[PDB]
Amino acid sequence: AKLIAWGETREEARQRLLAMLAETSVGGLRTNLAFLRRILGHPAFAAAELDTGFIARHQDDLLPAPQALPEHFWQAAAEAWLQSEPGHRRDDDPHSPWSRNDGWRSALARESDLMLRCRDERRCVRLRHASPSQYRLDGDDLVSRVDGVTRRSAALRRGRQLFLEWEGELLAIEAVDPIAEAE
Amino acid sequence: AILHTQINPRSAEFAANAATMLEQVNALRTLLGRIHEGGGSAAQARHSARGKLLVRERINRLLDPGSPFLELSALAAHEVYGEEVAAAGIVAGIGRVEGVECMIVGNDATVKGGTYYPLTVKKHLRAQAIALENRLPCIYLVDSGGANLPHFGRIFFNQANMSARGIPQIAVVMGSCTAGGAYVPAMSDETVMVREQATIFLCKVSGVADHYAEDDDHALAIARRCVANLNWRKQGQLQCRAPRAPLYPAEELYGVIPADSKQPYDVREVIARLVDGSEFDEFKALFGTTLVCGFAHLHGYPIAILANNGILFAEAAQKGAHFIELACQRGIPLLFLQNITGGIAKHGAKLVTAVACARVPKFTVLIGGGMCGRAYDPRFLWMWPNARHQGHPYYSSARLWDDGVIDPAQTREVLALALSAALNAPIEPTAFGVFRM
Amino acid sequence: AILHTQINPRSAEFAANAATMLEQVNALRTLLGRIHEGGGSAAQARHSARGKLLVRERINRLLDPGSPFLELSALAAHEVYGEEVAAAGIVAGIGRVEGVECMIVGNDATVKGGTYYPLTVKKHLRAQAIALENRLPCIYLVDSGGANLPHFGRIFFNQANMSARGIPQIAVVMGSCTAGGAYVPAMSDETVMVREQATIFLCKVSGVADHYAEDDDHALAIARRCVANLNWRKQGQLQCRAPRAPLYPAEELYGVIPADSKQPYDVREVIARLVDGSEFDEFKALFGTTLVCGFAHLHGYPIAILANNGILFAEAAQKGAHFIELACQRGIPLLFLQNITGGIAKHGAKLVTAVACARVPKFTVLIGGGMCGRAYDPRFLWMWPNARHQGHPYYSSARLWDDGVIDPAQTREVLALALSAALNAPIEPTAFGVFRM
Amino acid sequence: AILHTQINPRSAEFAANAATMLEQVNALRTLLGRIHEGGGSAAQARHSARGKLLVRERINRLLDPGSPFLELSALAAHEVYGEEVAAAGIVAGIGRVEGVECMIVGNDATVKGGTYYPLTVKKHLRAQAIALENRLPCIYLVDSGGANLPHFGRIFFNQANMSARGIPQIAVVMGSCTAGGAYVPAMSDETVMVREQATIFLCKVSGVADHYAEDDDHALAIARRCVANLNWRKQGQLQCRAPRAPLYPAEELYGVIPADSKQPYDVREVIARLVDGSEFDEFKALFGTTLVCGFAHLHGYPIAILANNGILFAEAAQKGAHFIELACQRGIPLLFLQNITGGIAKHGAKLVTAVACARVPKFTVLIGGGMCGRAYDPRFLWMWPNARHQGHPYYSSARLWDDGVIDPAQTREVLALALSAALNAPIEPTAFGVFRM
Amino acid sequence: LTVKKHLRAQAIALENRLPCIYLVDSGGANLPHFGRIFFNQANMSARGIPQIAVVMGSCTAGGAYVPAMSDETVMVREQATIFLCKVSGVADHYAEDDDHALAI
Amino acid sequence: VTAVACARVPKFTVLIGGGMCGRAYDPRFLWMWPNARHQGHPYYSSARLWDDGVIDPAQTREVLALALSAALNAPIEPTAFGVFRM
Repeated sequence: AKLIAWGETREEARQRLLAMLAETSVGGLRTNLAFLRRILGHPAFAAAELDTGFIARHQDDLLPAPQALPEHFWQAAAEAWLQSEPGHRRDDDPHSPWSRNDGWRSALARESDLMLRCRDERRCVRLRHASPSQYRLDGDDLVSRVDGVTRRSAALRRGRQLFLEWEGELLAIEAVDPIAEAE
Repeated sequence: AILHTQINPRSAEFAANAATMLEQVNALRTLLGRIHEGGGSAAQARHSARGKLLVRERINRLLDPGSPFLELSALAAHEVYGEEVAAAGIVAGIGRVEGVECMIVGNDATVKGGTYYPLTVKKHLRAQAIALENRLPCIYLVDSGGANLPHFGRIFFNQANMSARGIPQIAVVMGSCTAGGAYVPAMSDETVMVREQATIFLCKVSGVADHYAEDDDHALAIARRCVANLNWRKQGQLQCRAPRAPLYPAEELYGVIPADSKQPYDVREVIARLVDGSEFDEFKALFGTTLVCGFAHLHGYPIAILANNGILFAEAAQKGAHFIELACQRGIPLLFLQNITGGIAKHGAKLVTAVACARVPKFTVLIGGGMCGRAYDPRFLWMWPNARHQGHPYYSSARLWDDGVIDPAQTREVLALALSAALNAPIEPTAFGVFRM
Repeated sequence: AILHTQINPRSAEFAANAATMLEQVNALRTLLGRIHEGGGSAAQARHSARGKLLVRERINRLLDPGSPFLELSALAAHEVYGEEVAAAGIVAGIGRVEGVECMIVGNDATVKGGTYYPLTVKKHLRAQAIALENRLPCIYLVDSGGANLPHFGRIFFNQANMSARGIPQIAVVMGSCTAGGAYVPAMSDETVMVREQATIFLCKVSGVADHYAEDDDHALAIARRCVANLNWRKQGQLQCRAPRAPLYPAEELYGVIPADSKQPYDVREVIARLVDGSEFDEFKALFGTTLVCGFAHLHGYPIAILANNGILFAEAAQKGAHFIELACQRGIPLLFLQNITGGIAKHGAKLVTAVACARVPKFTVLIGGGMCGRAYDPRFLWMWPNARHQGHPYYSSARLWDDGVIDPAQTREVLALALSAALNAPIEPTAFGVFRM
Repeated sequence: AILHTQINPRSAEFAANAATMLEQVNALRTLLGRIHEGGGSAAQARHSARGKLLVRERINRLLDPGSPFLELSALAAHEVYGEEVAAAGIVAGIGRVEGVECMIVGNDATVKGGTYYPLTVKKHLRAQAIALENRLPCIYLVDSGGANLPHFGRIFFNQANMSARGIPQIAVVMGSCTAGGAYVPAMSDETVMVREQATIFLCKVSGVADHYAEDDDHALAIARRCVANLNWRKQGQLQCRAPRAPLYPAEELYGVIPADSKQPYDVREVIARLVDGSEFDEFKALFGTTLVCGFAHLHGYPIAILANNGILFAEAAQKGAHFIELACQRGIPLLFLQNITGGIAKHGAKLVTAVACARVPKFTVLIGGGMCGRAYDPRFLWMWPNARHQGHPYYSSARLWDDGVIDPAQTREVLALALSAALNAPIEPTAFGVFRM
Repeated sequence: LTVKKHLRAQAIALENRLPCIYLVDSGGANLPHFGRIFFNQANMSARGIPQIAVVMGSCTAGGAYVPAMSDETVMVREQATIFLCKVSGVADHYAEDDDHALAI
Repeated sequence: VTAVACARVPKFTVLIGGGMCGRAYDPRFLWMWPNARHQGHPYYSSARLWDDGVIDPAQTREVLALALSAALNAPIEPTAFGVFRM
């Protein structure tokens, strides 16, 4: 697609267009979207320092290189996945408290363990919280509360895949399948 | 219908009550916390070292993502033997596995090498007792170092009869099957075996394995595919309503219970914080006021409650027998909120008979200090910490006289999970003995 | 399938028919209107004066908001005794209470102080007969001044057996329990008692009350909480479809019935205005044309109809027996539209046996003038006003030979409520006697 | 779970396999195409000439708009007699009629005037055998010129017993009821007769008709109203899931089957293209590798498969018996994928007993060349064309040794329709004989 | 017709609940329909109609299953060629001769 | 095990010497001969109800007889076995 933003000034068009790139997600392919986000958000581009060599010049800032993702991330991804996976309500007994993706434990704190795999990396996120808070999820928005700061990002589930917005780059997350791979 | 609370949360007599209670709930959370380590970070590291998941790591991986888990008797063996035998070296509990509520029983290899102490056996059996009565498929995570190197077998008998009754038995061997143990998987409809790791000492050579796995993770993954093909349908029939929360907060229960045993209180304040919408329809409120009786719903499940509110007298016994007669007629589960403070027997008989013969699922929670616990075979029996050295909840709980000490603020949740587990099985019609009129 | 009407609504022969009919429906609406006053505005004022709700005010408060109410036998006792005994002093009928269809039976204290005349007993029983056969929980609003100061007990017998069969019995005493009456609440699973108002003369002193109420309104509110905890599930199984209205208006039924008894008409025009979508699939249309037989649906409920269209002859008897054989095979309710105008018995036998043994629910409506009414024990039996001094619908209806005279334009609604009430109970499979081939 | 295919669709060894297979599927499509003409365009024109619908035109009009139709044994009689007797002159198959799956059986009047050859009888019966075992209502489109002018009756016996078991029998006479035939409608709960066209020679004169029709179209319309009032409910209980397609295309099955009988292949590649999501949970994969066994779902229906992958040896027999023991415990249908290539009997016994006694519905498809077909009475038995002059699928299929030769690329669809037809009937619990341990 | 008759006998044995005793001695299922037979043995056994085999000869081809499929098998030793006690694993009683066998 | 565990006819057990095992399979009764096996003495178990008593070998037939007959007051249930591990 072609994304076009109009503004009264050029900063407006730029800032708007940038917002349209933030609100756009695309998964299942590699996309020049992360690239474009950076261009509009580049000091060089705001300053209109344009010439036909702009691309090959600032390439270092436009085409960075990945950073493994922090434990800051896996906790977020887990919460997200876990919450995109309800629990199976059986026609047998529809309101069964056993359908909670809660992690409820008797006297101790909520325990949930997930074997997630993003890109070509895999972690065993263990979610613990004697504090029900932290994350929630509505529609395609993961609402997180890193003690004090309530932030919200994209988290979209399509099939057996969870596409999470992280640092202006869509990351595909899925559950590890012990059987599939052992094979 | 709806109950009005006479309890002042922001009072001082209250905070006093919540004081000792929270105090105890915390003693519990700590002990359990300890008990959670099995044989200390020592053995646990050694175990993880051999590349194996810990019993509780297995249990959490086996379960459905986020699933609740109702651990049974964690205080098992506590201060009963010489040294420690955390949870008797076996972790039991009900949890969802491929949409099915299953009885999970695993050996904590890190507790005397997962060797059955008398209470270990008693607990393993107790789990099956529950699995049978509630028709809960079984999943045994085998990993043991003996039946005591320096009562059992009954165990296999159970596997056979449940299998015969259509309650699927599944074994997952991720360790040693020393002594008896070797039969546990032998006696299961389906066994998942870990290869070149799980020492099978007394797949196609033991002839006791139907699925082979590289590691503990693969194994549990397979165990899940097993439950995935049980073609399971629950048999309990009930007029379930959509769940509705109680009008007052769970925690307020801590303040309700007088800090002093003597100091009388209205148990109705306990009911009000457990049942749906706090609606309790009391039966014969002015007769046998020592025994509160009424109908209600909990997580949409209709229940008939009977809570002790003093000493059981004649009129109470009658009141109670009549009420249980009603519940059985209608096929409604029974909730016993027991706190036993303290010619006569002529009527107590009626209650006994009603309670003994009633065939709907029964649940009991001791919230205080005839009738009595394990005597009437309720599906489950839980104790609040405030309940009563040789009378400490830990005493009994540690010897399987009950299924565990639970957090008062969670009773509604526990009773809910339980009621639902129970519903896997049908609800038999009742036949009473000859009531001594 | 779909029936084409040969009836001209804007005709003159029509208006003539609608003439006498509407005429009669109005005679009825008036009498009932009268009957609605029990013992005149006299006694009624006296009653309201004592601060009590009237029997029908109670019935309307007990019911679910807006609920239909199917009153049974209102013409009871009419012109049978010396003076009046409106509806025999007892108001019976089926209505929703907490989502459950219940048999309600109340004493009209304002009719000889609610004293049982023979027909009062006959009617009270008749209600239970219905409550048993259709598995309808019972709610007795007790308020009586005797069993005749200047047959019964059978009543209590019924309470016991229904209770035994799991059909919950509830008593609400809002008045006097004189003579027998005292047992009515004694014999109920749950009794709601009005305190310091409802003279209990032959809670914890009568020992026959399980709930105490300040006034009639409180009482009925409690009675509702009672039904609220019946954990009730209906047992009738059927392939119900979503309801579809008949192609022609209800009222047109008034014009269909010839004003003259003799003047033959096609009963199919009556069916067409009762069944869903007016689709009637006739069976053996050219054989035994005196007996119309076919399948259809009414409020989504599948029914097998048999309506008289002349004199019953051999071929008809056969046709009919075969048809009922079909219905029973399939577990479809039977609808008898009876209008009996007037070697042979060899075949009539077959019909008798089919009709006698058929175990699906049966409903009968007399719309005209072997077989016959209460002889085959249909769940209910209603009469249209046009049906036949000692042969007047009022005659029989007043002596409980049927469950009431109904408005032809409402037959579809009545049959619908009935069919559904019936469905609280299962639908037994059928076993026929030896058919005389 | 999920299977990985080792089959290369764009390979050459593949195209070779798909070569001979497609070749055969096409031989079949042609023969059937021929068989579709009954007695040639000759007789067919003559028939349409008399204003009558052809047997297959009737079948398509009777069915619900767009309904699938599972024709049974079309190759019946093929090259068995002197001349041709297309499909033995009777077209059988399961199809929807007013939302109900029915067994339809029609005489092709254009094949020797619809005269029963021995195999015609065998097939008519075979259809009923299926209708009984799967509780499928029957609809006979009668049109016959004899029971052979130049074994039967058993037929009527069947009509009576199914009628007795509540499996509705319907007759639609649109032609001649010569000889026996006359009883077919006589023996049906409901008969639809065509008037002044359908020669009734050995409504109210034959006394064997309950509905009269102007023409074949009217008749079939009525036959539909008949099924419309069966008040039918299926009795098979199962944990059905929503359907999920197989990972690989249907047609790829043509390439999978080696073109050479000898050349061994993995049957798992056949399963992978039939089951939902291609997920197959194999049981004892490393034991008795000659018999592949596992669970899966097909159109949401859970099934337990057993496919031949070589010669049946001891370990295999055991593996198999254990697996069927599991399936029966859980009430899961059995799928037999048979391709029989080729001390011992001690264990083969166990398999026999398991297979013989297993009471869940069983389905069998021959996809190759003890155990064996019609020996264990599976609900249905189909053959792939590649399967094995006196050993040709046509040979057997033509003599009713199976229910037809089917397109490999449709096996999943056929098994699906079948499984569902089967579900009209309950799923009995199993009792096994004495297993020779 | 041998098969048809063997089956016919079982049909009768099932319908009338008559225990079965098969005196096995066969030279084939035709060297130059069956199996249904074993199916019957299994179902009658399941219905509690006891199946007994007495092998006093050859159990050629199918035959070998007849005793395999019986609750109890009596085998004649060193006389009754068992070709397709504890080696066939299909015998629960061993007999010297036909008379001993039938006695068992 | 499965056969012994599931078998529903009345079962009787007598220890006459020294898997399977006693009270594990719930036989109607369980008796021990004196010759059977300090902490292994028939008296040990018999004294703790691990069995229903030590009996005279010369009376076993009589005891089993009385027992079998007592048992017959109750019906004899049909049996359902678990999944036999073939």
